[PDB]
Amino acid sequence: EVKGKAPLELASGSAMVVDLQTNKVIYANNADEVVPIASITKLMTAMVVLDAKLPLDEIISVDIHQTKEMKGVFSRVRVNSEISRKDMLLLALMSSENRAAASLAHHYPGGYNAFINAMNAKAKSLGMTKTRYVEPTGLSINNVSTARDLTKLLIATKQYPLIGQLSTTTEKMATFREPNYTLPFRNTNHLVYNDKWNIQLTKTGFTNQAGHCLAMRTVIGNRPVALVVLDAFGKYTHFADANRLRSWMETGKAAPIPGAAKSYRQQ
Repeated sequence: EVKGKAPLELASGSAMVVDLQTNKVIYANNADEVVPIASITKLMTAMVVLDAKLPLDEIISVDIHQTKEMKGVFSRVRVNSEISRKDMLLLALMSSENRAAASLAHHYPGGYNAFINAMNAKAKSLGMTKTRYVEPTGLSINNVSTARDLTKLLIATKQYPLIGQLSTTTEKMATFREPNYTLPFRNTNHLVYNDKWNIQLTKTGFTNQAGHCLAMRTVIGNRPVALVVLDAFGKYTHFADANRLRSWMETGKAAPIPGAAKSYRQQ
């Protein structure tokens, strides 16, 4: 086992992997490039809700009128219908449900604008100096961060067990009222159904401008790690990069990335 690990090369534009028991960087590539993070915004939305210590069992209404980016966006979640704050957090984290994420910011002491301000105040308190939030869903391309800043956010999520628990929920039959209707929801990360993965927290995002993004807390062997991959050009490049990091940390062997991925990065 003296051989050692061969050079690791991911296909994603930016990436960072950190040991959560020492906060030491395992891998870093262009980790300071500002990029749109889309639905990874919902991790901050959940943190802001949990910091307010609002009752999770409270039944709240679907309200999205202050989120301009939600205008005209399709959702199976009906406006004015109601479900627990905990269920709205679950839908936002497991399924990236945009109306659920927006509704959480419309049921916050101090109002919607205060919620957005609290998102930015939390980023500042965590040293996320290149991060900016303008709305709670991630639909805005102006929700930006870096692989390093999202690593700081993943480290902070350790202090909020419910974020990781709801984000790794495999499926959920959600029951709403006003009026009554039930919706089936599944996790956006197929890796949660793979028994070869040990995931504590997972969140994905996608924009046409930067492509696929993935932030996860996972146990690889006997090492809890934070994994952030951003600007993944190819459709499953983010999941493939996670599998590359995992297989590499287990065997020390790295898989050569495809030409199309190699091209995008080199450009």
